[PDB]
Amino acid sequence: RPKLSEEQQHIIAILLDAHHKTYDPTYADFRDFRPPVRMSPLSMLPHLADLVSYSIQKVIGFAKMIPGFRDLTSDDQIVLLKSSAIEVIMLRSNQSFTMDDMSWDCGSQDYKYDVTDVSKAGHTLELIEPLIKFQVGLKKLNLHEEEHVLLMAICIVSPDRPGVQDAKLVEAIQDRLSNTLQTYIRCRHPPPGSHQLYAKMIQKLADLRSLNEEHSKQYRSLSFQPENSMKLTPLVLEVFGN
Amino acid sequence: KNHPMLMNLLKD
Ligand SMILES: CCC(CC)(c1ccc(OC[C@@H](O)CO)cc1)c1ccc(OC[C@H](O)C(C)(C)C)cc1
Repeated sequence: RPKLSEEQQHIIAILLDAHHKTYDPTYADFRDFRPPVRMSPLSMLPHLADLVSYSIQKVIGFAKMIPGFRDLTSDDQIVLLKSSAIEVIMLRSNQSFTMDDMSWDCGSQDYKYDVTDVSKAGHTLELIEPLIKFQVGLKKLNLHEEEHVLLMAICIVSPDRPGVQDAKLVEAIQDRLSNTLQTYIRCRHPPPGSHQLYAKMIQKLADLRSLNEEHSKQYRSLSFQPENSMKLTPLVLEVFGN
Repeated sequence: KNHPMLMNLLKD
């Protein structure tokens, strides 16, 4: 009979507040991004570049708060963030994604984003199709907020990211997180929702590796032309590559 | 050297 210990309730309380401090459900800062343009050879590039950039900053802010992440070397902190960022952004975007019309609704019509907007940032269906698919199936899981923050933290603290030096340290942090999530589903997620829930969550992480790869490929294609690359941000260029 | 901005956002 496994129970949620003091330490695990602590972990969940930390990740919740970490999330609360880094996700603004009023989407108030959006007014500062270069404006959206819907008429267009890549008319959404500057607005979504800015949105991703912002998102990167908030993902870093959440990552810093993960129990044990601070114990990592600054070089592994960097490796974990560079390789996970797009993945965590896809997961956190789920919170604003609506099955109503397969779009991301950030408060208002100007900041409601759909398939044609991502198209206009220079992405093709090779990515968008399995991206909506992902959002749809992650939405259907109906995670408790607790499961959502833990899935994001588990994604960031992955031992097999290329370039990891203290793999064994990354593993003990992540295992302490898996264990908290597994035990959590058991104690707090009632059936039929709880059924295979963990395995389905872990499967969304595998789906993320594939989306990551395809995002990277099209980002490398986008940033071929120094003219597109001009319209990104310094943080995007540093984190996604140059 | 070569991730200044990311490094700075990570700092305590
Ligand atoms: C618009 C949909 C989506 C879905 C993950 C997206 C949706 C919402 C996002 O932020 C919401 C929260 O962070 C705010 O608190 C961030 C991203 C996306 C964006 C940009 C995008 O591509 C942009 C492109 O990669 C480039 C070149 C601009 C970086 C692809 C998908």
